Amino acid sequence: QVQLQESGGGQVQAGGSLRLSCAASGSTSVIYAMGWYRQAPGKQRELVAAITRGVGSTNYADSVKGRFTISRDNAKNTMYLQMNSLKPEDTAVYYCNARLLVAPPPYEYDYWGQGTQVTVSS
Amino acid sequence: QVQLQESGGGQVQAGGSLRLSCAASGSTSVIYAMGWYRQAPGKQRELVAAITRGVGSTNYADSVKGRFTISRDNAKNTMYLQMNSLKPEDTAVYYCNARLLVAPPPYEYDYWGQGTQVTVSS
Amino acid sequence: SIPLGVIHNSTLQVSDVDKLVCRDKLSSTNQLRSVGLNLEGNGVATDVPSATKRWGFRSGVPPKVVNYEAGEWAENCYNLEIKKPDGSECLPAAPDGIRGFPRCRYVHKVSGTGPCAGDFAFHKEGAFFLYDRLASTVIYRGTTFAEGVVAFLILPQAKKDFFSSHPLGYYSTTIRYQATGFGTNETEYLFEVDNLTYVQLESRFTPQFLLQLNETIYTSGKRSNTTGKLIWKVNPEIDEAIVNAQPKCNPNLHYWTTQDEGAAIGLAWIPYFGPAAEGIYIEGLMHNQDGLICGLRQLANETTQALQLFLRATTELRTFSILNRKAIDFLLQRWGGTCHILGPDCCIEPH
Amino acid sequence: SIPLGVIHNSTLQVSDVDKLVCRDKLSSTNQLRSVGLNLEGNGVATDVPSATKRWGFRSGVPPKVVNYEAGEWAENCYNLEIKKPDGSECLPAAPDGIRGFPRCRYVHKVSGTGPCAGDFAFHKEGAFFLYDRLASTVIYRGTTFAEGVVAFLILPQAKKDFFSSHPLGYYSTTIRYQATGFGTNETEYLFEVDNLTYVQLESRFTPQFLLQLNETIYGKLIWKVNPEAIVNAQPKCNPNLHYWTTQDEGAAIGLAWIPYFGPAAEGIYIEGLMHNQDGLICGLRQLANETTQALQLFLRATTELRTFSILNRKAIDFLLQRWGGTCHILGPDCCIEPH
Amino acid sequence: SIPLGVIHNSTLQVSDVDKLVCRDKLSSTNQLRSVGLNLEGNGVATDVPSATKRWGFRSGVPPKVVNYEAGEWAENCYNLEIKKPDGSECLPAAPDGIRGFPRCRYVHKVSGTGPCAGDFAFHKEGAFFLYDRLASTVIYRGTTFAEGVVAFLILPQAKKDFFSSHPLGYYSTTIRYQATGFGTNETEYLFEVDNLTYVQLESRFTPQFLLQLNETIYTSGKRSNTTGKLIWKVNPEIDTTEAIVNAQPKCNPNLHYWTTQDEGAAIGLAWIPYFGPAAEGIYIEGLMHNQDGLICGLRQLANETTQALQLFLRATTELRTFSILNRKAIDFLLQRWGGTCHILGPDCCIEPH
Ligand SMILES: *[C@@H]1O[C@H](CO)[C@@H](O[C@@H]2O[C@H](CO)[C@@H](O[C@@H]3O[C@H](CO[C@H]4O[C@H](CO[C@H]5O[C@H](CO)[C@@H](O)[C@H](O)[C@@H]5O)[C@@H](O)[C@H](O)[C@@H]4O)[C@@H](O)[C@H](O[C@H]4O[C@H](CO)[C@@H](O)[C@H](O)[C@@H]4O)[C@@H]3O)[C@H](O)[C@H]2NC(C)=O)[C@H](O)[C@H]1NC(C)=O
Ligand SMILES: *[C@@H]1O[C@H](CO)[C@@H](O[C@@H]2O[C@H](CO)[C@@H](O[C@@H]3O[C@H](CO[C@H]4O[C@H](CO)[C@@H](O)[C@H](O)[C@@H]4O)[C@@H](O)[C@H](O[C@@H]4O[C@H](CO)[C@@H](O)[C@H](O)[C@@H]4O)[C@@H]3O)[C@H](O)[C@H]2NC(C)=O)[C@H](O)[C@H]1NC(C)=O
Ligand SMILES: *[C@@H]1O[C@H](CO)[C@@H](O[C@@H]2O[C@H](CO)[C@@H](O[C@@H]3O[C@H](CO[C@H]4O[C@H](CO)[C@@H](O)[C@H](O)[C@@H]4O)[C@@H](O)[C@H](O[C@H]4O[C@H](CO)[C@@H](O)[C@H](O)[C@@H]4O)[C@@H]3O)[C@H](O)[C@H]2NC(C)=O)[C@H](O)[C@H]1NC(C)=O
Repeated sequence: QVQLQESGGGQVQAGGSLRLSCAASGSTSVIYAMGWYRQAPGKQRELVAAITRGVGSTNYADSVKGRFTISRDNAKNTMYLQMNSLKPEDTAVYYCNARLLVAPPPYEYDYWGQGTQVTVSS
Repeated sequence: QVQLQESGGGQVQAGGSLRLSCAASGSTSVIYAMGWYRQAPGKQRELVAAITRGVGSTNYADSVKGRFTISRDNAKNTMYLQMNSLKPEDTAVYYCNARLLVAPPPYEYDYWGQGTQVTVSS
Repeated sequence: SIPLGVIHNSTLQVSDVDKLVCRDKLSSTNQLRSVGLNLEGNGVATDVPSATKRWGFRSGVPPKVVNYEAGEWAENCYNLEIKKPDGSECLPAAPDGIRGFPRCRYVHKVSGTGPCAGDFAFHKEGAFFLYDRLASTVIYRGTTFAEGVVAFLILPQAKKDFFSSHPLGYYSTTIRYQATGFGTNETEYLFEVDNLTYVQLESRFTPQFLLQLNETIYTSGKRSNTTGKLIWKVNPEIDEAIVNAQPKCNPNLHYWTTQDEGAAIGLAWIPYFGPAAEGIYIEGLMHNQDGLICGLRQLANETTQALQLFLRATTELRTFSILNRKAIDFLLQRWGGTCHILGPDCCIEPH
Repeated sequence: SIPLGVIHNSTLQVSDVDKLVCRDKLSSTNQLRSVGLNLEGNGVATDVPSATKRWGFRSGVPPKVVNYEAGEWAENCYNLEIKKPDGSECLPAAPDGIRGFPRCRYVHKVSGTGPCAGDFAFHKEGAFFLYDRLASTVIYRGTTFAEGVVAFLILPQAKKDFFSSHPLGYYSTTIRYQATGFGTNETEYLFEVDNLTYVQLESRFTPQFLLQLNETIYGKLIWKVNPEAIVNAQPKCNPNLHYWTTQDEGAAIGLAWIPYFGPAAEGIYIEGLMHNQDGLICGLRQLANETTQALQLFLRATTELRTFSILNRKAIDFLLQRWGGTCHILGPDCCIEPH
Repeated sequence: SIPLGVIHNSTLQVSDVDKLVCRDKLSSTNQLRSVGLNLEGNGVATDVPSATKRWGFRSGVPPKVVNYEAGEWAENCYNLEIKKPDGSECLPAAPDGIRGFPRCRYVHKVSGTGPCAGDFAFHKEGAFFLYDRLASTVIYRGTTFAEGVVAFLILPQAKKDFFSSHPLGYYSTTIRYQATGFGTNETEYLFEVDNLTYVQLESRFTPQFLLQLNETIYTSGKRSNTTGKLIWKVNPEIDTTEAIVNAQPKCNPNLHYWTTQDEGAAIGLAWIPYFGPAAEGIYIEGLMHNQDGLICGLRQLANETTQALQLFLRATTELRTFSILNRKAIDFLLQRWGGTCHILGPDCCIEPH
């Protein structure tokens, strides 16, 4: 329904900037909070960024406040994480979730993309 | 529907008196104004006398006023023109009409007899 | 704010509610009456081709009724049985309390088919339909009625000179019609002479004339059994209130009203032994005065606007408490409170 | 012109408004009440054979209904289910507001076939049929009634001891009969104890005696058994008045005021007894008789289906007559005392 | 014994009928009025799952009806079409004079089945159901109503400030629900957007949310499938996005009233019923927000009055009552000038010159 897809990741130097994109089709009305999560190998999943569908409020982690920006185009059904000032600790697989509100009788919720690797080289 | 049959015409001396009769059957009651018309050869048809069914009012022409009298018997379905003081100008065919009021879907109205000849000899 | 009139020395004065005049003497509720006056006494045409064009069909407005206590003899009355072309009825059935007009001379019974746009039949002029001491605003199916207006009144000291005594036979004939295209401007009427003979109807014909045609046809037409309906056609050839606003006001008033109580004492008070529903009225005539009763005819025409507005506001199906509300207001105006022993407001005076 | 009575010092006298009575103090509308008194207390026969002769059928007269606010316990009540020989019904169905008469000791149920000449059933003597605070002139089908009359009163300064307190438990028995030829003089009544067994009726039988016959007896079978105002007009007057009336508005206090958590249609009434005085109530019975002559004529003139506003009209007439207008300090018309 | 209130310079006090005060100046019957204030302004929960819990079924009590003249705008109104499981009806048909409540913002239309153990539906709290100037104690089938209370009142006669002027058209949307097991504690509701698509309904859902959940589903809810009816369940981790004194949990300071137009106000040729406004064009709107001490005084007074009104209705035998105010006017006038009232005495408060 809200089939997600990450894009834009790859190898990139420390201190640079990168833009990650997450897109969805199918429904895209029912979505309520697109976000950004990350997993380093051997580590638990921790929050990175979050934005409400109506751009009601944006939330960022303390380790990422002031360097990351989360935005959206509305009439593209897309969402961007434009970020700056990389450090090697950000080398991990970045994921976007699309937690929606209503959902059909399967009642699954919290849709999840396959993730895209971001590698920071210093 | 009210067959008008006149009677009493014929040859008569000038200055005498004569009675013309006109009878009808079939409907009778619907009759509204029995009357009298006259036609000399080569002349147009002109008024002579008129009486309403209920003896409401009698009307006479100026050339004949004071000499003619129109009456009726009601319970005989007949009408009489008793006339006096003949003159040769009255030599003509006399007609009785029975113009009635309602009439059925043929809507003909104003019935006519075949006319009787009154000849004044001087 | 419906006006009411006060009678004094055979003179009618429309009373101003805020004037609080002290001349009128009220001592009981027997002095408050309501009168229903017919429209035909105002000079309007009463033949059915023209009396029908004042009647229309509307949907979306509920009906209301009022009661009146005294009436007036009606020369012409109507009775409708209109049906749709499909076969469905057009007029509502009469409620239980509704009955036909008591006193009629000629009853114009119309039955046929035509378009029926709305749900109810209303008067295009604003008047009422009177059904035996019940003035309505909608035509009911199969009940005799006469169109008129209602007036509210105060009798002087109740000397029984009004509506109780006559200062100085009932026979009604039914005339049956047949209409097609009812409710429209392209309509046709036929005076039903009998079961197979009809005569085309026009506006010039009067009820006395029609009854003459009924006889001259039956005694002469011989009614040949050609079978089928034949339509006959008459040979086209020969054959302080001012009233002057109304074209004509009738100088006489020939009224009927309900029994004056008392009276019947023998054994007739028992409903089982009493009179039927039509033998309870009284009769009278008030032709002596002309200025009074023409003034009454204008008062009912003046008060019909405020009566219609009041009926729209209320939510009662049947209204009976207009006069009691007037009496309570009268007492509350003058003895309402704190009145001066010498003042225009409070009528009490020394000695 | 309805006669009304005034009670003062436990004495009853009719009110002559023409003489402009000033003793009566009408302080409020709570002093105006109408009471329905049964016709049986006057001494009439109550058995079915002699109580049927007083009802007759008529057509062409519309029915009328008036209300009453207080009543009296009825020893005998009647319930009719009569139908035509062809199966058609004779009596009209009771309207929505009509309910059976409360406080009946015995209920006589008569069912059968007989001629029905008229549309409605009327009382031959001019009295009323009482239906739970709604008096009517016609009989409805299946509804219990009791023959009685209606009187109008002015209470003494609302002392609340009258019709609210008794100056000085309900069990109803059903008695079933079967009738043939109802409405005429040739009529037969058979008392049914158990479907296939009947007992012929006699004019001297009492409601009690019919009950012991149920025990006495033990293909339908028929058995034969061989055992100011003066009330001087009435053959008998009851010296006791066991009344009922609608509840006091101030009586209910608890949570039961909610219609959902409330008493049923039969748990409303309040009962009492007024046997201490004799001249007062036997004066009430004659006043109730005398006022029916004018009440029937009033109902005939009006076009109202059910009349609820007779007392309000009386209060308006009293108040438009005494303070009518422009009266005098010394004038006797308005009974005003300067000092 | 029905209490009534008297306004004095925009201050309300329950009339001291026991103390029998004659400072109140009653002049005419135009000065008596009744007002149908509704319960929603008292702070009660109005959502369908919790509002239904206040109505129950009873058999053995006849219904009664009371007339009221003016009213107040209602934000939420109800419309029931409950039917027995076997197809039998439960709610009685509305009589001829009953009409739907005017000036409703949202109309919650409820349909479905449920056991019906009584003849009529009553209010458990003791309030009324209001149908267009006719308060009733029972629910009729298919007619819009709003629950509330009625108060009787005596106005000033200065300038007809109340219910005739503004101290200083409309759109109603219908919301359709489906209910099963109505009238019991096991009832279940579903909000209907079309035939084969429903959403399970909770208590926290406001009508603005339901209209939004409507719009989102039509946009991308895959209604164009032939699978059958489906039930949508909202995620459970997202929020839904004597001088009277007042004792209610909340009182609404403002009052938005409608009333029948004045008889003298209309002047155009619209008094004829034929050339006249329909049943929805009669009313006249206003807004009385200048004072809040008086308005919350009104709400408490109607909260008290229903105790005596319900007992008066039980005693009477009339189907519809229109003569409460006339009886008060007659009673007031029989007590003051009833008989032999002394000039010097304070009971008959007349003045010497
Ligand atoms: C005139 O105004 C009054 C005041 O606003 C209206 O009063 C309401 O009446 C209803 C019906 O009787 C009451 O219903 C009950 O509510 C209970 C729940 O409590 C409510 O109030 C709680 C606050 O505390 C209350 O009790 C304390 C006790 O010390 C009081 O001091 C305090 O003042 C309160 O009254 C709230 O916390 C809570 O959320 C509630 O709002 C229910 O438990 C109770 O249930 C019984 O009845 C049910 C219905 O029959 C039944 O299903 C249950 O099984 C159970 O038997 C009942 O519903 C209201 O409480 C009361 N209002 C308030 C705010 O208390 C009055 O209705 C009004 N009249 C009209 C006609 O409008
Ligand atoms: C108020 O109080 C008065 C006085 O008690 C009461 O009057 C009685 O009731 C009515 C009059 O309204 C009247 O009824 C008639 O009674 C006769 C009875 O016949 C017997 O009458 C004598 C009574 O003492 C008795 O002694 C004689 O021997 C006689 O037999 C009865 O016959 C009438 O019925 C008719 O019968 C004839 C014959 O078959 C029929 O032709 C006719 O059509 C009737 O059917 C009728 O019932 C009664 O007599 C009055 N009693 C007295 C003592 O005067 C009022 O009725 C009461 N008012 C109300 C409203 O209740
Ligand atoms: C109280 O008393 C007054 C005064 O007597 C009555 O007044 C009459 O009211 C009727 C109804 O409104 C008026 O009727 C109108 O007739 C018009 C035809 O012309 C009139 O005037 C000319 C001369 O000016 C004359 O031919 C003759 O007097 C005519 O009567 C119509 O055109 C009017 O409207 C009709 O046509 C239009 C256009 O098609 C439609 O829109 C209308 O619906 C309708 O069909 C109208 O019918 C009449 O003129 C008034 N008379 C006077 C003297 O003023 C009140 O009716 C009465 N009130 C009551 C009884 O309640």
